[PDB]
Amino acid sequence: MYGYICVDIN
Amino acid sequence: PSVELVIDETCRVLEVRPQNKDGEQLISGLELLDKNVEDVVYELINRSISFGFVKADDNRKIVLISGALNDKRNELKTKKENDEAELTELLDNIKARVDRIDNIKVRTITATSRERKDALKYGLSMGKYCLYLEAQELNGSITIDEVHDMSISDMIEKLEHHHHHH
Repeated sequence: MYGYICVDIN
Repeated sequence: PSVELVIDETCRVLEVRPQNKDGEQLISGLELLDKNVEDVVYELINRSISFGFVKADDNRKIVLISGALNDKRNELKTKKENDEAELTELLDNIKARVDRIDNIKVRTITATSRERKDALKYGLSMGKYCLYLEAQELNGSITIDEVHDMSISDMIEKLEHHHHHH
């Protein structure tokens, strides 16, 4: 289990 | 457009889940599961242009790729720095991957288990929670509601045009 990537496109 | 992509050791997105409602309409009908996070974010940005949530050519658009090291990874704190370093490089690869889209300039923020737990409750991405957190230190005049609709680009100027001085 590595991580979480929270993206926010602008 | 706040979306959380849970990744496996092999960098593949296990689940695509929304952090904010804007990301929810964006990911409606998106099969991006079991694919590498690099392509997942690339298609995601381009679809944000297609839905018309954000302007592709008009503004200097900052696209945020934030990532946090998971809570289960943080069971022990032995060489958690190493995992953060590799996470920083993982994000740096995403950054270089997705910056190939027209007028997309990327910021990458590594976060901890705190920013992610709070971000999912506040309804944002980890980095947009993080710069909001810092903006309340540098000013405090920023509300969490506006953060849902505002640009992360506008959040950068909220932090730089800091007014905790009178």
